[PDB]
Amino acid sequence: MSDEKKGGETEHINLKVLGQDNAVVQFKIKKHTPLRKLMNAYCDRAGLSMQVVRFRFDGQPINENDTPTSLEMEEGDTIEVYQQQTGG
Repeated sequence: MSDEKKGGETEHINLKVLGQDNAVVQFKIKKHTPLRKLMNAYCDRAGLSMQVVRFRFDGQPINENDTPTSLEMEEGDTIEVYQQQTGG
């Protein structure tokens, strides 16, 4: 309903984001779009710096330019966050 907004957008993939600690969250994005307008958007809406929020995909670094339609796993990301300490 109003407090949730669960009705819109067709061709999308879900991402599962795993914290090193115990925090797990999951996000939604179109396969076409680059990651930056999801990433910095959540960084602002949470209110934090990317310099402490250390992410890795396949145990390796990743960038904003690589669209997931260049990657093609279909869906289901399992990207990790190696956090600083308490904060999320």
